[PDB]
Amino acid sequence: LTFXEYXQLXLSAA
Amino acid sequence: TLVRPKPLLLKLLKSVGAQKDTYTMKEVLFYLGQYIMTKRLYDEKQQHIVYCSNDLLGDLFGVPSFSVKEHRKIYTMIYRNLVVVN
Repeated sequence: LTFXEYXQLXLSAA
Repeated sequence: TLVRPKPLLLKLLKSVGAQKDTYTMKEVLFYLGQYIMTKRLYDEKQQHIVYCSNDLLGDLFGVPSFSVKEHRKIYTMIYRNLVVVN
């Protein structure tokens, strides 16, 4: 995963 | 629910183009994600690793590095730079 994909995972759970 | 970034955090968020003083948590995480991505603070090989020791983010978070896998730690570090709005 790219950083933005890791970022997006976290964000989605918020 | 709304949050009020404290001044160093708000400055970071505004540096990517945000104009508000009040945000949802999801917005704060979105802009902070864009900041990390655009300034290329992440490790090239393991892109969940973030290096912030010579950046504003490091002063704000009080750490030289972290991993996106450290969810609770990231929230702890974020929430110290925010007030939850009644």
